[PDB]
Amino acid sequence: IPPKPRKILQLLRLRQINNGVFVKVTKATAEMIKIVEPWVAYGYPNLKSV
Amino acid sequence: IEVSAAKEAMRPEGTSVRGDKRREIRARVKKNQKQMLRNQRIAAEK
Amino acid sequence: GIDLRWKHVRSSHRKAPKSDNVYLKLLVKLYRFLARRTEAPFNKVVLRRLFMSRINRPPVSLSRIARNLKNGNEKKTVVVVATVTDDNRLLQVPKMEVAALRFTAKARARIEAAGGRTLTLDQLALEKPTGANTLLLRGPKNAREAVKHF
Amino acid sequence: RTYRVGDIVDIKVNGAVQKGMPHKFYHGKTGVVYNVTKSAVGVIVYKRVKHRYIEKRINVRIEHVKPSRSREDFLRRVKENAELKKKAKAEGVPVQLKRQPAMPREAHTVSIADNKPVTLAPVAYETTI
Amino acid sequence: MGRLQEYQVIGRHLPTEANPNPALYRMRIFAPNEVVAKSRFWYFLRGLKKVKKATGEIVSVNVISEKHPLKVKNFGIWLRYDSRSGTHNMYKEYRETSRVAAVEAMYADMAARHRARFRSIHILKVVELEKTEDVKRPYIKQLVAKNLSFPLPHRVPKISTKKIFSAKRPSTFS
RNA sequence: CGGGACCGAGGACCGCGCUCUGCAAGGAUGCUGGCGUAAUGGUCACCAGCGACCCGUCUUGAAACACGGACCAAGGAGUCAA
RNA sequence: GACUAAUCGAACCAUCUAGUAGCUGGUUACCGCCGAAGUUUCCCUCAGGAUAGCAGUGUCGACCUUCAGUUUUAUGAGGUAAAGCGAAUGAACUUUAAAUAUGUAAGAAGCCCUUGUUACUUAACUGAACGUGGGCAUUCGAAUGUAUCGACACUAGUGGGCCAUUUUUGGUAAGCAGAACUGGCGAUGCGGGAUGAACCGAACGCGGGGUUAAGGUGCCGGAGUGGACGCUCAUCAGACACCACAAAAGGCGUUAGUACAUCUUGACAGCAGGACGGUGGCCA
RNA sequence: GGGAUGGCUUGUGGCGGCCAAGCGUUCAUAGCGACGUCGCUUUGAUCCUUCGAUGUCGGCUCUUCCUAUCAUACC
Repeated sequence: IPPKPRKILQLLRLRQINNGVFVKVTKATAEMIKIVEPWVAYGYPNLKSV
Repeated sequence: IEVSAAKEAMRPEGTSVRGDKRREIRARVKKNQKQMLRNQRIAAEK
Repeated sequence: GIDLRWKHVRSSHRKAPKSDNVYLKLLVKLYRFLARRTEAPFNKVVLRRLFMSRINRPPVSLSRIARNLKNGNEKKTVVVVATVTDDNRLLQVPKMEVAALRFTAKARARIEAAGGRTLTLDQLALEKPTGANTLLLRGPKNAREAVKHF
Repeated sequence: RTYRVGDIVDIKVNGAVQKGMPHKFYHGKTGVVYNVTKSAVGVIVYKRVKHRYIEKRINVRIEHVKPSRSREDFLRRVKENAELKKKAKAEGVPVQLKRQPAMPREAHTVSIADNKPVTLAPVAYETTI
Repeated sequence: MGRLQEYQVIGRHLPTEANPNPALYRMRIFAPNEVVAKSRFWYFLRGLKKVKKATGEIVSVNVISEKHPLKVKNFGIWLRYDSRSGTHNMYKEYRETSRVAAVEAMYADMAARHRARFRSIHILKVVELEKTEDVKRPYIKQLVAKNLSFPLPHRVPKISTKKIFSAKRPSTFS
């Protein structure tokens, strides 16, 4: 993995495969997740999922 | 122009790296003309 | 696998004396109890200095103590976790109450002749178990031949 | 425009003089002036290799250097925060003094009455004819 | 390519001070789901009107269901597809009960006969052929013939793959 | 509301609780059968299924080449002083 | 350059002597905790050196201060696409404005105001620097993360190696050769590519259960002779192809299309018939 | 002490000009371009012009394979 996606995954606390986190959607977070898209799956969770 | 930090530290105040090549050229020309004048003086003596 | 760019760091300070002195072991037990069961920061600093090596406990002289006994400190109990030495350049020793790890013979004699008191650290623990009204003093750490050569 | 030691400048080689130039790396870079001459200025730039930054020093002719606006936003915000906080203390009401990132858009309704949508094919038929 | 649905996707450019009421653009997209439908919408809009996803918004996404899924229909599809030569026009016909079934049959057909994958195919028009005389292809014309009736010779009977051995030789007559 | 698998760490009480005479609530108990010995368990030899290059050295980036090794016992190489 | 006791371009014996080698070979129990590296910068090179960087043990200091191979915001570089020119003007047009990564900045350790001096500078007490005093804590002035601090001491290997993506500069008949970043390997096991330095998945304490990735499910072989619509018949098909052979190549193989054209005013294929006169046109 | 180019190759020249179906282009009419062609490289002659080993091949015996077929067979 290149160092910038590695750093973004570290700052998102996604250090192991099948780790999941909650993110509040701002532009400053959306661009980060857009960069690490070759490693993650994300979406909009409902109340049952939460 | 990339410049060495040590060379810029040793550089005199007010002078620039943009005149270094002209400095070396002036030095070489001065040495050559000194040799030429010595040859002229010896030939005049002969 | 887990990507851990940062590394967990093991402790880089002494947790126990390297010395095999039995009385120092008893002192360490006592101040472990005091620094666990009190809130006073004095006891924790004293315990840490009881752990330390000799280059980390430089001697404190009587002239250094007399310098720090000025300006409202004349009644505070002086606490040193190293050796207290005598300074023969200091002709007049003031009255002082000093608790130290050990004293030289001349330093103890001159303090008692000036009318002060010398204490061990366990007597200090008995009389001031929270370090109230004390002056904690260290000697010059970098005043060593090797440290000059660094 | 004369410069001073400590000023922040940008480096931009302009025109046909950027043809076969030996140092393409410093074009578009920004640094601090350490040395000033009449026709050229000395700039400290940092190049970041592996984990660490290293310092480079370059000499740039003045026509390829402009003063930079790196701290302009910070100074403007410091001044506006001071004056907004003074006004807030005068009026007895709190105010926002921190920037926030852009938020997701909220719910709204779009009318259709005068703005009927135009159906688009993947290729416009006007181009096909 | 997949269980497709037909979606009406309407989008617009984000309103500005100069343009408080931007124009709305509608497309019909065949897509497996809504995420793919909106992505295809922005792809085509970028190709046509130069409206980007970041500078626009989706106004509506709706499912367009077939009006009469129990009625057999003939469909004409005008498409363009990309190959090593370039872009080629093609008109083809499908006999189905819905537009989505016609489009799925088109995708499987283009894959089978020309190796054209999903992203190389642009669907331009899907029309229901109103009259029998509008059918052009002989492979649909033979199916719309009067009093159509055929037998089924040489039918392999359905035997479970878990029954390995049979005591009688099977027949291919029904 | 059924059907199946693997597991039972801890060892007085304390806690959060609940459907509160009590409980499925900070980790398994209750009932029953055969046997009480090579039956369980273990070691060795062998067959079977799957897995599995000969060690050490050297070289470079690595392999390959090359070198040493018939077998066993005992001996065998970072010591002492300033 | 023969012979001088199987010894001769300098005999044999003992000693100095355990002579020297930078070259070759070898260098002896176990477990645990960490763990690398290949022009960075300088020196006349090869028979070259240092050195940065990367590591480990000890400590000590308030382990205080927060910082960060990341986004956002302002502003540079890339104005480059794009829209319009019922805006002006005409990639070099612009109101506006790309994707990719990228530089600089984002606080109380800060921001200004005032006071004077100046040995700077300015026409200049003018800017700037130097100090002086004061105002600003009403929110400490983006997000996310933060067992990530600092300083010493001592010790060690490696410090112009291989492969690859991307970018860039040159080339060849074809090969390819330099740089820069990043990843991998040398130091590394496991699952799959039948097999294997460089491929794909995934990184490793000892076990039980569950679920997957890459890859697979006719047999070898765990899992489908699984479902839908088509295509293909090869005198060694094809099944991990992309490069070469190799062309605007050759095919009376087989399908799907596009364009032009003919057609009940009878097309296309045939069969029955016509195929004539000036005229044996001129020259040879 | 250290060592001991390769799915290459085959039958048809190079340089220069021209033509050229086509490819491009049709706010520029440039550029590429198979098939070809044209220039350079003794009336059956002369025999009075042999143009540089750094690179190494052989022979004997004997077996087998390829086909790119000299002979035998068919066409």
